Amino acid sequence: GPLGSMALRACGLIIFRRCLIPKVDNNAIEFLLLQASDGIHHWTPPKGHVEPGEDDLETALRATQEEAGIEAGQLTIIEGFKRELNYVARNKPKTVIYWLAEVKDYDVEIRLSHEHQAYRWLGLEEACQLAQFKEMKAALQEGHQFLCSIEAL
Ligand SMILES: Nc1ncnc2c1ncn2[C@@H]1O[C@H](COP(=O)(O)OP(=O)(O)OP(=O)(O)O)[C@@H](O)[C@H]1O
Repeated sequence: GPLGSMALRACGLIIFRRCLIPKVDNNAIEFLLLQASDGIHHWTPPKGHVEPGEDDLETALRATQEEAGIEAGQLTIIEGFKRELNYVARNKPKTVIYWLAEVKDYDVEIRLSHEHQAYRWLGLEEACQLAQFKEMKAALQEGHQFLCSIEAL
């Protein structure tokens, strides 16, 4: 079979819980993270495998509720921000698109999948500390960077 599709299409959701008012005027926003069920036990947001016929954000949305139980209706996908991570995992480059999302519930339900055994809620520093992977450290980095350029929507 003469393959023609280069790399694998993926889509994740960079979730962030926005608190009411600021505390120490430093932090305020958090990020949802899902620890891998094996390997290096790295922490990454709900990423899915978007199909050519499937939508980009949807794959990231479904993956959210699939690997976190939270759907677009339970969060808030911020528009204007879009970045994808390209890298060959086992032996195939996966393109992971990331969208900023804010869960309406602070204690929102967290329904993970087989691909995730645990999750966490941390800011940029921590989300970056766990997501040792530079690519992710950036996704979460730009997230807070962009959101800080908006207002609330
Ligand atoms: N940002 C990244 N850049 C490059 N490689 C990464 C990045 N994040 C994770 N990886 C690695 O890429 C691989 C992705 O795992 P795999 O392709 O097996 O996905 P998966 O099937 O979604 O995961 P799982 O086995 O846990 O179900 C792992 O070895 C992981 O450590």
